[PDB]
Amino acid sequence: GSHSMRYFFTSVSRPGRGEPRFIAVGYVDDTQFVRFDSDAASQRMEPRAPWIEQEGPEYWDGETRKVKAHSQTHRVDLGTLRGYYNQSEAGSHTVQRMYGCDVGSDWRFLRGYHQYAYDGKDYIALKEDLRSWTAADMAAQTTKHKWEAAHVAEQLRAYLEGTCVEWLRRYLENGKETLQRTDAPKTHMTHHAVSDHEATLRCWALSFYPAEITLTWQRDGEDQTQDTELVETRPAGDGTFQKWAAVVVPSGQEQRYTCHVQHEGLPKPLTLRWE
Amino acid sequence: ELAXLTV
Amino acid sequence: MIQRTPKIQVYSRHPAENGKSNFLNCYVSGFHPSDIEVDLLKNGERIEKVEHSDLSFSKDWSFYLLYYTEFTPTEKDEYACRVNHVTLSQPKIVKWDRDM
Repeated sequence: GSHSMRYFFTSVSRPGRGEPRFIAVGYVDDTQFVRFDSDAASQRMEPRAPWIEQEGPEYWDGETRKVKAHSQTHRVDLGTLRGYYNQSEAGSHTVQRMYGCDVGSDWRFLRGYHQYAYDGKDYIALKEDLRSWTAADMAAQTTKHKWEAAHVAEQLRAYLEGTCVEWLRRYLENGKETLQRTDAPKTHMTHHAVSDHEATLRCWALSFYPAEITLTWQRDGEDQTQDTELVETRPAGDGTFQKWAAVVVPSGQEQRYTCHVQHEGLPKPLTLRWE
Repeated sequence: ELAXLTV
Repeated sequence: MIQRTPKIQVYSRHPAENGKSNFLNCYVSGFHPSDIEVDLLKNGERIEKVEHSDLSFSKDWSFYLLYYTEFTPTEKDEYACRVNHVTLSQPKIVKWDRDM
C-alpha cells in the first residue's frame, strides 16, 4: 500500500588524496533508480532501474546539475564541520544526508524528512512539522541558528510536500510492474543436528518484496527473542529479498517451536510447524 | 527528482 | 569516532544445484565508516569479475553493499567472502554454506 522516495548522499574526505568521494543514490521503496559517483568517468547521474531510462535528456541533464550542486555543498560541509569540532586536517571524516517523502495507500503525502549525520551520528534533522530542527549537539546548534536565519525549512517543506510527492507518483506509475507489486515470501524451515542432543531450526523467507518482514520463533506460544539469531534482510540481486531466523534447541523438543512470518503479501500471517 | 544548503 | 562492524552474509541468489548457473552474493551491512575491502573467493583465490551495488545506508546511518558474481556451483568448489574494515583486526573470511 504505502510508498517512499528517498535520496541518500555520502561524502568522505580523503586528506592529501584529492577531493572528497561523493556518492548519491535514489530509491523508490526498496528499488534503486539512480546513482552518481564522483570517482566515475561519466560525471553523470545514471539510471539504475529500467523504468527511469525513458526519462528524456532534460531530466538527465537537470539531475546531473543538481547532484553536482549537492556534491559541492558537502565538499564545503566537510571543511566547516572540521572547524566546528576542532578536528585535524589529516583524518578522514564522513557526512551523510538523506531526504524524501512517504505517501500512504491513496498516494497522498504522509511524512517528509531531511536528516544529516557527521561521522555516523545524528547531526541535524528536520522535525515532523517541517518547520523546525532537532540539533544533536552544540556544533549542530550553530547550523540550526544559520538555517533558521536563512529560512531553510521553508524551502525544504515546499519540495517535500509537493515536488517529492509528484515525482514519486510519476515513478510509481511508470514503473508500475516493478514498483506496485508485492511478492509474498516463500517460506520453509530447515533442521540440522549440531550434536547428538541439539538441533538448529532455521526459518526462511525467500523471494519477497518489499523488504519489510517480521520472522519470529515461539516456544509453546512464548516468544524466543533473546534466543533467536536474526540476520539482516538481504537482497537476492533480482529485485527480491531474503531473511532467516534461527534457534538452537534440544533434540526432541522440535514440536514445541513454531516460526511466524508477517509480510504485506501474505493474505494472513503464516505459522510454520514441525508437525 | 532531486531538490533550490550548507552547514 | 563511531565505528560499526560489518555483518557479512555469503549466499546464493537461488537454491544451489550443481551444474546450474546461479549468482554468488556477499552482502555486508551495518558498517561504519564506509571504507571496506570485500572479495569473493573460489578455492581461496580472488574472483576477478565481481560487481557491487552503489554505496547506500540504513536509517541508523550504517552502510550496506552487495558484491556479486555469476557462478555455477559444483561438488568440489569452495566459495567464500573475505572482508577487511577498520573494526576487524585481521580480514574475516566467511565460507559459503549451501545447506543452511
